[PDB]
Amino acid sequence: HGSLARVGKVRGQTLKVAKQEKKKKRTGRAKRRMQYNRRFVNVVPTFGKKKGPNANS
Amino acid sequence: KEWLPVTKLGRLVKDMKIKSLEEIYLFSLPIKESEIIDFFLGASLKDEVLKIMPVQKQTRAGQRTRFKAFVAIGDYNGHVGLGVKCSKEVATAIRGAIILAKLSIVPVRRGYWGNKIGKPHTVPCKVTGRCGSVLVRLIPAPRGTGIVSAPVPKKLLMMAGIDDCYTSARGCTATLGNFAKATFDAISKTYSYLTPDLWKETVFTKSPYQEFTDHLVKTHT
Amino acid sequence: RELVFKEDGQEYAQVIKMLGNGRLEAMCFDGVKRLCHIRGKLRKKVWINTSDIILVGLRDYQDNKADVILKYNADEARSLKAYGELPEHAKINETDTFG
Amino acid sequence: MRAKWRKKRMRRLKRKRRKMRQRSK
Amino acid sequence: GKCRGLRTARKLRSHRRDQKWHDKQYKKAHLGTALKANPFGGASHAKGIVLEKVGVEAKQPNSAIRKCVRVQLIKNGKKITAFVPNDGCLNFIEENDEVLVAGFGRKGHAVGDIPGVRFKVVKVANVSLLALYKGKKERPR
RNA sequence: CUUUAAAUCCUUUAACGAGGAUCCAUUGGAGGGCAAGUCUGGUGCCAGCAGCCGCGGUAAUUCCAGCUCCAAUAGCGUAUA
RNA sequence: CGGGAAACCAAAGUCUUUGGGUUCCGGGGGGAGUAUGGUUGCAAAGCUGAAACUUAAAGGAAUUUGGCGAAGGGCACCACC
Repeated sequence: HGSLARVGKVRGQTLKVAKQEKKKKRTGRAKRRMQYNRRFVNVVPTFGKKKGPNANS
Repeated sequence: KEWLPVTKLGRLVKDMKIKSLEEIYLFSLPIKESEIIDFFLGASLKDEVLKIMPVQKQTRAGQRTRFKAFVAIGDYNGHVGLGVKCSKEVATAIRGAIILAKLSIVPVRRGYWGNKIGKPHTVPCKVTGRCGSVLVRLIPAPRGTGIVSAPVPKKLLMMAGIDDCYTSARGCTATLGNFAKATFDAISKTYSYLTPDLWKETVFTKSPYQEFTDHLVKTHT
Repeated sequence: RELVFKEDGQEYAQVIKMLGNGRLEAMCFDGVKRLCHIRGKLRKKVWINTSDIILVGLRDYQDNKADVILKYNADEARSLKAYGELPEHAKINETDTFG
Repeated sequence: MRAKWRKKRMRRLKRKRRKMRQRSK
Repeated sequence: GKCRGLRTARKLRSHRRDQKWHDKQYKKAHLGTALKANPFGGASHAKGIVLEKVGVEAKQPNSAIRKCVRVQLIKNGKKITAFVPNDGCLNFIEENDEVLVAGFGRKGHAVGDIPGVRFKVVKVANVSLLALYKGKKERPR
């Protein structure tokens, strides 16, 4: 606890999780090429409702 | 999955002695079977759900809620419809709204902007629909303009086959039911406008009932 | 149930006059009159009466406003007075729930 | 309060204010 | 339109002039009282010196302690209160220090559940709060 | 080499000049308006988010961090007329 | 007939198919018919009439469970005589 007026407590007592070494994302023209391929090339005919691009069910 | 037509119009349609629904629209006959249209308009008749607005009626204990579903249907080179149904759950509300939308589809005519070359693309006149407080006005546009409007009359106008139009709405258009019924009234009032393009005195042909009544009395009671 | 104590910035106080608009002034045990505040967990669940022992939080940048944490009942206030966290001259005046 | 007696109260307050200003010469 | 005549233009112009004067948003920008009563003086940002760190409280539905600061201006000496925007930035501000003060974004009105505030702090001691939050700049001493 | 008062800048042109081509693309946001996780940990009407509705009460799709995704792109966010 | 958000209206109709003539008057709620100035009156008071500040609502029409120390009909020894 400490006090009700402790400033910045939740920023200061949360756990520190380090970053992850990830691959360089290509930016510019080929990113639009990847977006076009993933949207309008690899589409499969489904039924009902299409899940979102971040649908982590 | 079998059609048993209750009206004589459905039996005349099913026995394949009528040509199109255009004569049905010419004689202004009431249509009370939803899938006569499904017999006529095939895979070109597509529907999209507009809004599902939940309503509530308070009771002895708590509020009894119900869902009202709006859907618009129509082929992309002609007729267009709109149907409303409210029921307990969502699926039967959508099914009933689709049935009522197929039941009431109206024809459209399209005009030209200045030069009459090729196929028509725009509204022939300055039609106006009115329901509630929503005031929807449709104005002809030159070729290649596109439907510039709110999204709901935009999708209704691409569904209705009109390619180029100028719109100007007024009132509380946030209510989607009044907005959709007002633009449907604006579209449906297109044939109900006398222009000098059709001032010639019409010819009255025979009704389907009096010309196929021999078939009706030979088939049914 | 438990006996929570003070901390390095948390002290004790006694209510002097009940105040409106969800606030009160309480007499701290340092000679300083402090305008306290009712905690949002105490706005309807439990009530604070005049002349009761409560736990109060403080600000490290000003001493004009404060905030109440919890409230002590009669037996635990007497037990904490017997231990020595409270001064002996502080009159608890037998705050209790009547019948 | 209703508007009539509020207007009467504000009339009385205005009369007291006018008297105080005219006696504060 | 009511007065619809061929040589009726000064009547229409004068009537629309008085009815345009009889407004709120247009009248606020065409009278000097609103600009003089504004502590910014028609300016977008302003500077000031911190006097003390205060704590104000939220309204009826939500309950928290929104932490602000009392700043007196440079240009005129009016005394305002300003809300420190982000989490834990009250350590970055000490008394008698220069701050750059901007509005919330509702044109001199209170925003959210904080009563009586119209200003917020962007920079302190001529360095931004975002760089201090993200560990990108340090406070000089 | 060219330019120019003389340079510098651009263009031409020798020699060197990249593989995880570390020669590393940021700014906002992910409940609705409004494009995009009912993911995983920490606090528990406190800290804070939130232009507006509203979100936090010891299972937070809105806080604080990690992964993924979304909008524009050498640009993006905020305040005032 | 027609109009309107509806209650309703033969005018509150002939209005996105928007223009017969003409006067007064309102731009979310509070502050506030308030302060000051002028003016009128013996007086009480009348006419003209702000701003600072504060708020996301204040409002209009209508339908079912809400309660009436509202009315009209029926029922109960967990009501009464």
